[PDB]
Amino acid sequence: ICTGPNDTSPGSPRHTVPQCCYGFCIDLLIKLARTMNFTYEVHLVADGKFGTQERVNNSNKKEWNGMMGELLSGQADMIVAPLTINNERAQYIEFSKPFKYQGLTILVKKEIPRSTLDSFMQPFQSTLWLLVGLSVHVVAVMLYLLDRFSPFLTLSSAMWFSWGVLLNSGIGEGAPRSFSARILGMVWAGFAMIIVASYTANLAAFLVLDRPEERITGINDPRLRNPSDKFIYATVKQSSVDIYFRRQVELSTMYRHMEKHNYESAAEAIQAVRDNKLHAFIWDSAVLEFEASQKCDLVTTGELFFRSGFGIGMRKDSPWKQNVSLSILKSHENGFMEDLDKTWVRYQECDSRSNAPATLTFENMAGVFMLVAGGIVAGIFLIFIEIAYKRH
Amino acid sequence: LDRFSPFLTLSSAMWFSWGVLLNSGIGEGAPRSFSARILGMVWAGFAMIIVASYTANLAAFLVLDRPEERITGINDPRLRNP
Amino acid sequence: SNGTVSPSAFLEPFSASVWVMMFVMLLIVSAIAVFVFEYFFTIGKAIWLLWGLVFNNSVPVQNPKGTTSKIMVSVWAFFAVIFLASYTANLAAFIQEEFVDQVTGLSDKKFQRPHDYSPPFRFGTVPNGSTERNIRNNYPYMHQYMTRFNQRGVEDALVSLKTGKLDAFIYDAAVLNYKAGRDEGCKLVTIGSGYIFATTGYGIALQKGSPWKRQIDLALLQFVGDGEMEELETLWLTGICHNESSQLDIDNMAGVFYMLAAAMALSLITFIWEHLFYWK
Amino acid sequence: GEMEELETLWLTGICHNESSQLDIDNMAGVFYMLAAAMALSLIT
Ligand SMILES: CC(C)CCC[C@@H](C)[C@H]1CC[C@H]2[C@@H]3CC=C4C[C@@H](OC(=O)CCC(=O)O)CC[C@]4(C)[C@H]3CC[C@]12C
Ligand SMILES: CC(C)CCC[C@@H](C)[C@H]1CC[C@H]2[C@@H]3CC=C4C[C@@H](OC(=O)CCC(=O)O)CC[C@]4(C)[C@H]3CC[C@]12C
Ligand SMILES: CC(C)CCC[C@@H](C)[C@H]1CC[C@H]2[C@@H]3CC=C4C[C@@H](OC(=O)CCC(=O)O)CC[C@]4(C)[C@H]3CC[C@]12C
Ligand SMILES: CC(C)CCC[C@@H](C)[C@H]1CC[C@H]2[C@@H]3CC=C4C[C@@H](OC(=O)CCC(=O)O)CC[C@]4(C)[C@H]3CC[C@]12C
Ligand SMILES: CC(C)CCC[C@@H](C)[C@H]1CC[C@H]2[C@@H]3CC=C4C[C@@H](OC(=O)CCC(=O)O)CC[C@]4(C)[C@H]3CC[C@]12C
Ligand SMILES: CC(C)CCC[C@@H](C)[C@H]1CC[C@H]2[C@@H]3CC=C4C[C@@H](OC(=O)CCC(=O)O)CC[C@]4(C)[C@H]3CC[C@]12C
Ligand SMILES: Cc1nc2nc(C3CC3)nn2c(O)c1NS(=O)(=O)c1ccc(C2CCCCC2)cc1
Ligand SMILES: *[C@@H]1O[C@H](CO)[C@@H](O[C@@H]2O[C@H](CO)[C@@H](O)[C@H](O)[C@H]2NC(C)=O)[C@H](O)[C@H]1NC(C)=O
Ligand SMILES: *[C@@H]1O[C@H](CO)[C@@H](O[C@@H]2O[C@H](CO)[C@@H](O)[C@H](O)[C@H]2NC(C)=O)[C@H](O)[C@H]1NC(C)=O
Ligand SMILES: *[C@@H]1O[C@H](CO)[C@@H](O)[C@H](O)[C@H]1NC(C)=O
Ligand SMILES: *[C@@H]1O[C@H](CO)[C@@H](O)[C@H](O)[C@H]1NC(C)=O
Ligand SMILES: *[C@@H]1O[C@H](CO)[C@@H](O)[C@H](O)[C@H]1NC(C)=O
Ligand SMILES: *[C@@H]1O[C@H](CO)[C@@H](O)[C@H](O)[C@H]1NC(C)=O
Ligand SMILES: CCCCCCCCCCCC
Ligand SMILES: CCCCCCCCCCCC
Ligand SMILES: N[C@@H](CCC(=O)O)C(=O)O
Ligand SMILES: CCCCCCC
Ligand SMILES: CCCCCC
Repeated sequence: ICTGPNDTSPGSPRHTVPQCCYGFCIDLLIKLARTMNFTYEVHLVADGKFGTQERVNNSNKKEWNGMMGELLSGQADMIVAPLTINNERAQYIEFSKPFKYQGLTILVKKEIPRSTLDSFMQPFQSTLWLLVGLSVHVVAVMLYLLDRFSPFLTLSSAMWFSWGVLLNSGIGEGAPRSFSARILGMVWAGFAMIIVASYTANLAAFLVLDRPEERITGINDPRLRNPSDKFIYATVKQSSVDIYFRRQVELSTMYRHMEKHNYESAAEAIQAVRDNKLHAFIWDSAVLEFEASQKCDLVTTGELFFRSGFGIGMRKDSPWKQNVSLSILKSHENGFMEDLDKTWVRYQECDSRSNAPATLTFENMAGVFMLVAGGIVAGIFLIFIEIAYKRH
Repeated sequence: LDRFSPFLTLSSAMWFSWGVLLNSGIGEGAPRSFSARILGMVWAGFAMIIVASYTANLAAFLVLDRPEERITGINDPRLRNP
Repeated sequence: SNGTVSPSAFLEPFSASVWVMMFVMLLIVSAIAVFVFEYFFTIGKAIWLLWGLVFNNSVPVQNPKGTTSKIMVSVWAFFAVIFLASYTANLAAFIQEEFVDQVTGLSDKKFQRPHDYSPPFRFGTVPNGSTERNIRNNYPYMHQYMTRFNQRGVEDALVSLKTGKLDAFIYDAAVLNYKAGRDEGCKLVTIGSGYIFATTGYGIALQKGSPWKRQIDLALLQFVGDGEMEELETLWLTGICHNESSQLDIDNMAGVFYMLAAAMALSLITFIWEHLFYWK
Repeated sequence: GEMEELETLWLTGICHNESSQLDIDNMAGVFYMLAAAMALSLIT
């Protein structure tokens, strides 16, 4: 039972409603209370910020807030939460040995490919389709023009020969009789073969319109290095990653963008990334990897950087520091942290992690089936056209 | 299957199988009985798969590649670790 | 490992729904349409023609006579060329050698109970380390079996793995990762694509109550926060295999022969069935 | 080697070290072959 603020949105009366907390850190806290018998009383931090040393508008004073402030001001006694171990926080409080090793990484929206109906006509430009359609018929008529006026093939036979040779169907088993028609038809067969091969060589590529435009090569990629209006990338405001970006004097060019767009909590940032409001979210490897595993339409693309670990921070002079560190190390050595990872992090419903070429799906090639259906519904009329032609 | 049908000689069946494996059309005359009209067409699918698998990487085996020759500056593993 | 290829490797290029809708629904519907067109030559012949056109191998067929039937056969041939292009375009990558790890992890039955295996499993670790103490504390039986196949050093264990005298080597994760990276040809690899069990870290030991502890901790945290640790990892820990066309055998593509065998069985079964139907 | 790292930190680019339709000009050769076939057929 953990008593926390009711409304996450700022500017609202934050009533301390008792909710209930469960998960990795709560299980670890219960284990810690068991191994060294002390009683705990969990309460959520007042403001959603993790905690950074900020300059209050009252000048000449830096203040710790968030969980860091709640621990330093005596309101708390131990920060059992994914608190990143960094130099800035370590000067004022002492962290235990890390209970989870992770690092910063980039979460983005995995683009679901869209299958256009003209995907199979896409490899050839429409003028090429028109030209090949005209070519089929001019060759077809010229076959019988050459064959009929030959001193040494009807309309239907010539047309069927040309079309079947183009499509490789064998519908028309009528070969030309005149010599010139022989050379013409065989070179037409060769041209049809080359056209078909050139179409085939890119049909698969044009069937799935996927490109690595959104793929991010860590933080060294230009799209992160060079800010732009469209590429809106962010983190959680007032957290460890913000401290890391501010401290990096070389990466301050990134920081100018970070302060423009930031989010109150991790959930809001991942929701914004999901709803395509955001282009990239910089956050811990554990949280982002779990979100990618469960919320299946987002992908963690960034190369791992700033490797650190979550630590159970306490006060500067806390009697439990040695014992809590020893307990964390003991849990690591046997199969306890592995159990927590298995029951809280390792499980997943889908990952879509496969470097093999994408498997063709029903929604991917619906155009082919609709084209066949259109052939059905055109032939159903062509039957009546044929009987009408027979009437005359 | 066709000879002992309730209702295709050896040479014709041989030619059917050979021309189906490698598409040349020498095999003339589809199998008569239903018992062979399923096996023959599955064999056609098998032949297509075999031919496609052989074709897919024929050019790679026709001209050998150069994996080791492609040195990449001083970042080469065969340069970095002698 | 030498690797393995699944028997279905030749079947994934299309999803199961796509396969079943093309070769059951769409094809039979198109065959019925072809007959309706031609009538206005048995239905088996129409199905045979469509199936032969699906993969045109010059298999004998009986072409229809109606013009509308010929048009429908033409559009089916276009669908067939689409199918062949899509199937053969990525078949080579799909029929590829897939390397499967010998063991899932340290808790696998091969380690925990190596005796219930016809070939014994040979795994060992160097003594007098943290890994040996951890294994002794967690799995006394596994450690007792492991002491027989002990090792002298990291290089001794590596050459034992290379020759074949040893199957698995349990050791520090960072040293093993470095060895795998610097290995040539990449015959050695850590299971789980970087699986780590105890997940501790390297520390700088100090006497109890040493005055240097706090300053060293702050300095190390400043180093890791300034990106210098990444530079050092790139300079030292990075390796060769980290940054990373073959002949086809019976095991490589046995699935196609499995399909052929299933067809042989089905053909014999339907022969017996037709004999029974004719007799009765 | 400091100059190399400076030039890869500042002077490095994007287009450095970096699915197209086929129009009639790409298929010019095959159509020219077909035209030559038509001409040869007429002269024969
Ligand atoms: C849908 C887009 C891609 C254009 C496709 C055009 C074809 C569907 C049409 C156009 C012209 C049609 C041809 C024009 C006229 C001829 C002659 C025509 O002669 C007859 O009617 C008698 C046939 C017989 O009984 O032997 C037969 C169809 C046919 C080959 C047609 C076949 C179908 C054609 C090629
Ligand atoms: C190049 C490698 C792949 C080996 C090639 C084998 C061919 C040279 C042999 C093997 C089988 C032979 C065929 C097997 C049997 C047939 C039937 C056979 O019909 C007969 O009149 C003789 C037997 C009978 O009485 O039925 C005629 C040859 C022929 C086509 C054979 C032709 C030559 C074949 C194909
Ligand atoms: C009676 C005439 C119309 C022939 C009907 C064709 C079907 C009998 C064949 C053709 C394709 C076959 C399918 C092709 C591939 C799929 C996927 C396949 O799922 C997998 O990808 C592999 C799963 C595994 O690893 O076991 C399962 C069979 C199945 C449905 C097949 C089921 C039987 C199919 C439909
Ligand atoms: C003519 C029609 C009625 C039959 C069409 C053949 C296929 C639909 C059947 C025949 C054989 C079947 C295969 C035979 C056995 C294999 C292995 C079988 O076991 C595995 O691959 C699991 C993983 C592993 O063992 O490594 C999975 C199905 C599968 C691919 C089958 C998939 C479907 C197959 C190809
Ligand atoms: C009537 C049916 C039930 C059995 C006979 C079917 C046949 C069509 C044979 C011919 C070759 C046989 C294949 C040849 C040998 C292989 C290897 C065989 O064992 C291995 O995979 C290990 C590697 C190796 O044998 O070299 C597995 C079956 C299989 C696919 C066979 C499957 C059945 C095949 C296809
Ligand atoms: C046009 C006359 C000579 C009839 C004899 C040949 C014909 C079969 C046509 C059909 C298509 C014609 C081609 C279609 C259009 C191209 C573009 C065009 O190439 C250019 O240099 C101009 C730029 C452009 O329009 O793309 C002229 C040639 C060529 C290959 C044409 C060449 C003559 C083609 C092959
Ligand atoms: C812009 C666009 N957006 C789309 N969204 C979708 C989806 C998923 C539902 N399809 N789609 C498109 O197809 C287009 N392009 S189109 O309108 O110029 C167009 C229409 C129809 C055809 C033929 C294809 C062969 C069968 C008969 C219809 C070809 C081109
Ligand atoms: C931290 O753990 C140590 C070791 O369990 C505790 O020290 C023991 O305390 C009990 C009770 O006072 C004594 O009987 C033992 O003799 C102590 N052993 C050692 C090694 O000193 C210590 O009390 C724990 N402290 C906290 C913060 O709970
Ligand atoms: C691990 O430690 C043991 C000692 O605990 C080492 O055993 C010694 O080995 C040397 C050389 O063989 C002998 O001279 C000593 O008499 C041994 N002492 C004992 C008590 O056994 C062993 O060599 C060490 N192994 C490794 C690989 O470090
Ligand atoms: C407090 O929480 C309840 C849900 O338990 C919510 O309905 C209510 O609007 C909240 N009140 C505030 C602080 O607005
Ligand atoms: C904790 O355990 C000790 C025994 O080790 C016991 O005497 C004591 O009553 C327990 N309660 C607390 C919180 O001290
Ligand atoms: C300064 O901070 C206090 C406390 O948050 C706030 O009430 C006040 O409005 C702030 N004034 C300015 C000028 O921002
Ligand atoms: C395949 O694995 C066996 C051990 O099961 C090994 O003896 C053999 O050398 C391997 N094949 C190759 C490619 O060396
Ligand atoms: C007697 C038939 C002669 C036909 C000659 C056709 C030449 C086609 C050339 C295609 C080159 C790719
Ligand atoms: C006359 C009925 C013919 C049915 C042909 C079925 C062929 C199935 C082959 C499956 C290959 C994947
Ligand atoms: N890092 C290990 C190396 C020895 C081992 O893994 O057994 C240690 O100091 O204990
Ligand atoms: C408009 C005619 C299209 C023919 C396509 C042949 C592959
Ligand atoms: C009869 C011509 C059919 C063409 C389908 C694209």
